[PDB]
Amino acid sequence: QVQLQQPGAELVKPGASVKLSCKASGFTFTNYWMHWVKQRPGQGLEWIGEILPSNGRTNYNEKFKTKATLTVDKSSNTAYMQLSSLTSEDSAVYYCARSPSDYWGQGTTLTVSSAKTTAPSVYPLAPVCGDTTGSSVTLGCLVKGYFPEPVTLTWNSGSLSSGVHTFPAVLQSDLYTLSSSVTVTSSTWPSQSITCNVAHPASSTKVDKKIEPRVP
Amino acid sequence: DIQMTQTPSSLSASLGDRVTISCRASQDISHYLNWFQQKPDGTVKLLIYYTSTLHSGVPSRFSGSGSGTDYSLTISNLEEEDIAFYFCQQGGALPFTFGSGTKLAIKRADAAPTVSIFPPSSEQLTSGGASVVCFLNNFYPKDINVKWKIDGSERQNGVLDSWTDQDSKDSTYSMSSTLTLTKDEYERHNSYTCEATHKTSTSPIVKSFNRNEC
Amino acid sequence: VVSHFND
Repeated sequence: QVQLQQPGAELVKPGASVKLSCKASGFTFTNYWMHWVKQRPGQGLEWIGEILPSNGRTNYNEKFKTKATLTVDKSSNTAYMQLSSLTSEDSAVYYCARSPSDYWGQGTTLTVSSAKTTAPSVYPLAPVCGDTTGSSVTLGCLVKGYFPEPVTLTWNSGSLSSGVHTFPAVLQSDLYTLSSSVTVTSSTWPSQSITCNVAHPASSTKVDKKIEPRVP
Repeated sequence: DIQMTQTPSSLSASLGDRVTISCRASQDISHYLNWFQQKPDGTVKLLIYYTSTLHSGVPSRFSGSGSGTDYSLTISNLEEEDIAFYFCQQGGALPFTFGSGTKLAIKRADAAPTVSIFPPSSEQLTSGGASVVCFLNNFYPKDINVKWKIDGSERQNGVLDSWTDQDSKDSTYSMSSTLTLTKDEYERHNSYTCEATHKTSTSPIVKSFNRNEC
Repeated sequence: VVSHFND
C-alpha cells in the first residue's frame, strides 16, 4: 500500500545535473513532509532536507543548500530532488521518505563518473600448477578493469553454484574489479571441467575462461 | 546540529537472544527518537518512533525506551529476519540527524580462514600487469587481516580488498585480497606471500609461491 | 504521536 517509487540507478557525468524522482502511491502526499537522505558506504547517513507539498515550505540541511533543490508536482503526486554540479562526492544511494507514519523509497543509486564503457579482462585463478594439497581445491576468476557495473559471473553455466564466493566489485581508479572463487573436491578437478562465465552487458561481452593447470 | 552516538557499531547474537542497541544525543531531543532497519537489498523501514511507538506491522518483540538524551531499542528474542542494519534518527530538531548504525549479525563458532594464493596468469602478464590473489574464505569472526609480502618485505601499495557479507548458510565471512603489480616489477622479485591474521590462531596462516614452482 | 517535532 503506502509506497514511494524511485528509479533504481542512474549514471551521470561530473558537472551535469540530475533530477531524482519519488512518486508516492497509496496516499496523497499533500500534508506529509517529503524528506531526502543520502547514503554513501563509508560516511553514515545524511539528511538532505524535506519539502511540504501543500505550500512548498522547505527545511534544508545547510550543507546541501545549492547542491540540492527539492520540488513537488501535485498532479502526479511526485517529489523531486535536483542535484547540480555533480562530483564524485555525490555518488551514493539517495532515498526519499514521508513523515509522519514514515515510509521510505527503495533508494536510487547515483554514480557520477566520466569513465567510459570498458570491457573487462578475465584472468584464470588456479593453484600454481598442480594443486596446493588437499581433499578439496579452490579455483577462481579475476575480472579486472570494467565499466560500468555490472558483470554477471557464473560457474559452469550456473551448474556450479555452491562453494562459490563472488566478491563485491571495487572501484580502483575509475574502473571496476571483481573476483570469484569456487571450491571443489580435489578428485573432481581437473578431471571435470570448470569454466567461469563472465558477461558484461554494457560492452556486450561474454567470456568463458576454462580453469586448467599451467606453471607460473 | 545534534550529534547521535549509536552503540555498538556491530553486534553478533544467536536466534532467540535479547538484543539492545543504544543511541545517545548531544542535546535533549524531547522523546523524538526514531529507529530504522535496513536490509541488504537497501529496503528501509521505520520500526519505532517517538522513542517507543511501534509502526504499523512491526512485531511485538521490538520495543524502545529512553528520554532526554538516552535511548534504546530492544529485540526480546531475535529472529533471522531481524538480522539487519539499524540506525536511529533524532527528530527533535532541524536539521534531523542519524546515529552511525549497528550491523547486527549471527553468532557462530570461530572458524579459521581457508587461505588460497594464486599466481598471475600469462593473459595478464602479456598485457603488462601481474595480479596475485588470495582468498581468505569462510572465517568467523569478521575481523581479519591480510599482509602481502614480496621477497619477505611488506607491501602496502596496490592491494585491493573486498569482503563478502555474512553467509546465509554457515554464518561465515569471506574476503578477497589482490596485489597488483606491473609485469616488470613482478619479474624483479621471486617470492610472493599472503599472511592471514585472524583470532583463530596465534600465528598467521601464510600462503606463498615463487616465480617458479611445480 | 509523530516521528518529528514539526510533523
